[PDB]
Amino acid sequence: SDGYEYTVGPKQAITSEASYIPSRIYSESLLFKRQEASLSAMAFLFQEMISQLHRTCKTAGDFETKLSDYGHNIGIRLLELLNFRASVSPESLSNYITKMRRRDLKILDILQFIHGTLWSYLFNHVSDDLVKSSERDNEYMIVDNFPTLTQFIPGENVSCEYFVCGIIKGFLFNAGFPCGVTAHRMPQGGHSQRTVYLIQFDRQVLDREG
Amino acid sequence: MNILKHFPSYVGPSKIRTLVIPIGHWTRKEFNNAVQKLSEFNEIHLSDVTPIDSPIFTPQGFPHGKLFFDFLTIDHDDALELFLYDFEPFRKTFVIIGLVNDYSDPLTNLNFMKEKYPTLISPNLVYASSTPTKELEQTIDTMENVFASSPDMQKNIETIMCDIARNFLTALNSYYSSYKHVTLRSPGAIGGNAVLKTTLIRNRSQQKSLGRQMKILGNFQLLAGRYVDALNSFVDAITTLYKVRDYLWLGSALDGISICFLLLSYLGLSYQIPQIVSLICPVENIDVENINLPLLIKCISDKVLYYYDLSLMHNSEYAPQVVYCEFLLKTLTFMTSCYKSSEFSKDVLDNIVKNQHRALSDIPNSPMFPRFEVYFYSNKLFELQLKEMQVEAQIKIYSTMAEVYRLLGYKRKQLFVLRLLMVALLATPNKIAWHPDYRTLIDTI
Amino acid sequence: PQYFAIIGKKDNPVYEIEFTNAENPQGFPQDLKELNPFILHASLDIVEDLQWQINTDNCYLGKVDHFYGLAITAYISYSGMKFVMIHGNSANSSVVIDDNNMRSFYQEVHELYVKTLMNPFYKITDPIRSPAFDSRVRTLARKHLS
Amino acid sequence: TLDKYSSEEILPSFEPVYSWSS
Repeated sequence: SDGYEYTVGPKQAITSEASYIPSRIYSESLLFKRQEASLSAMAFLFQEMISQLHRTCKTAGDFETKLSDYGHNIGIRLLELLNFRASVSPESLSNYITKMRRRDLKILDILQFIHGTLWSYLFNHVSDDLVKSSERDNEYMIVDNFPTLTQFIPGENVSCEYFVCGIIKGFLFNAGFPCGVTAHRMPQGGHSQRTVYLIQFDRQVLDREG
Repeated sequence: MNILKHFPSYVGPSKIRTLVIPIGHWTRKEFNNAVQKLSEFNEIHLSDVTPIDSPIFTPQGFPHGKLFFDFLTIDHDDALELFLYDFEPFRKTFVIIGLVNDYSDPLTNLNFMKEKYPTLISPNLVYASSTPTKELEQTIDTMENVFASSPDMQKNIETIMCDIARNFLTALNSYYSSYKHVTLRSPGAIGGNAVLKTTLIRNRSQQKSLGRQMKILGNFQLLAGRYVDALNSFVDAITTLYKVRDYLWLGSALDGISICFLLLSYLGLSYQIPQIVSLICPVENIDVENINLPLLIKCISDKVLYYYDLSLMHNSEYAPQVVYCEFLLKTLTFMTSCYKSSEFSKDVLDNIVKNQHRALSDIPNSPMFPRFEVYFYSNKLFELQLKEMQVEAQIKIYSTMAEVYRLLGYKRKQLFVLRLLMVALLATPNKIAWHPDYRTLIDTI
Repeated sequence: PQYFAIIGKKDNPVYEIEFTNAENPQGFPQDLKELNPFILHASLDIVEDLQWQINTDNCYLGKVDHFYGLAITAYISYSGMKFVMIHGNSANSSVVIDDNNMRSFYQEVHELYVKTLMNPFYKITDPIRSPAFDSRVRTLARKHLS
Repeated sequence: TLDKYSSEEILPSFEPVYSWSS
């Protein structure tokens, strides 16, 4: 039992100790093991999650906030090994890469990153038509013509789709961009299951970028 | 009043240090208010004092000039600074101000005042008493070293501060007249093994004495108020003292001619840079308007630091740690003052000369010194052994570096240096009296 | 000796450890031992200063800060996690950092941190309490540091 | 309190308000 123990403080680790207590989470690699499962299992897990969330919540705002919190953690986890895992240039894979991927620090590099690799990794296809409303000060948005997780939810209301909103919010929040991500339905173009994730940045980010 | 809130200006040697003491029956808050309100008329023009007989220090020979003052209340201990007075005379207090409210006899009060402070040049005191006796009115009127004012210093402060100027200027003239014949030993020669030799943790005689004499003459001219004459003395004092291959005093001469430019710009006078300073310091002769001033002064300060560093291997003609560290702080404060404006306008010059911050202004783009050069320079303070000097000076470095980091927006480094300040303050054999500055310090931490 | 710490966005350490050279198994003698968290706290400000700046790599910053013979190197992950190391001499030297070794060490420790973060029960605020994590970090220090 | 008491004491005459050395 020599794991940090922050109350005591730093411990003296002499540089002659190679005794190794396998953990089953550190030994296993994370390269990109393809284990694609059926969409039905995801849909049933999703709908049971929302069903359990109905009984606990009281109002629409609380429901949306709790769903966004559910997706927030998935964003926390996905940021690191979508930025890091893309650095592999064709045991541990840390000593397979000569140059870490240049971490984004601009207003639109992260949004391009989410448009390109995160959405493709999540739903097996690049997202469509990342745009920004260039009128007020900043209204950046990601639009999907046919969302995957919430395709089975009936009705014209968008409340069950805040899961991916929370994912995006957590992603940008760790990346250094607080947001007010929220979803809207914009049926246009003959699809009519068209959803727009409006993203609104904080004044701090606007001051930092300029 | 504040004790641990030092922030030396680049024009500090031009300031005239004055001690102020609570004569009589004062109280802490009232005396603090009185001295604080008194420290608002330290910008007295030279065109209102009556002329003095001699021509060297005559006010009526330069209509411009400001003749600054520096009101300090803490009496720094002597017997260690005494050695480094021949090196440069802008250390010793030149005047004491007595703020007396007791209706006491001025003659005996002044006599005991000079008895307790015998090494001073000109003592004088102001009666901040509410309507003294008319019999005492004539007694104060007949004597020049005594003045009268209303409570909290608002009756005739302008005339009092006009008269004090001439009052100590004649005494400074007498001091320099008695002082011009001295051989001017280096501070290491005087003090011997008594002053730290700036431990880092990183016709040869008369031609030298003549240059040193001219250097101190110019320094006294700068102190009095004659600026163009001070520069015209420093040109000779620096060229002759650079020919003779002397490094320690040449650093201070180059220092003084660097300070002259600040005040010459402050008055707003056109002046040509001398040839020799351009030779011994690259521009990287010419009117000041056609050459960038702050970068020139940075280069001059770098050359001064170069000469100071080059003057360490000598056994008895070394730069004391005190002068080295205070010059580092001085140029650091100059850097921080420069890093608040898009250009070197009059606002930054007034701010640095008059000791006023107005902190947390809107940051411009592309400042004079970017916010990495300033940090790199400030890091040089740790390069020398801080934990050997007296605590009185030791807290100065930590306090002013805390102020520097606060201005730069480096709050975490401010915490670090303030923690160092508290560690130094705790570790001292001599006990210390309570003061609200410690309260404010702990609150800030 | 070496002093290593992993700090989150709220300026709190989720992991801390100190390494020695095995001929002087005492660490920093008594004073730098007390001063280490404060100097690392000070250097975090410079690390944050370099966090958002253009100009290749930008996750590994190399030598960023200096003190009394102490070299300070910083590495920054994608989630704002700051990896900070303080290198100390063997009681007399001018410490020079090995660029490739420090880079590789930070890369592997970032691998460890990300695969620590992945499990459901971990939270960003909580510290990395695990014997396996400490064991693999210290044998990694043997492998790469010296 | 200590502030409210030391803020109206009578300073000794003929001495500086504060001293550093012993």
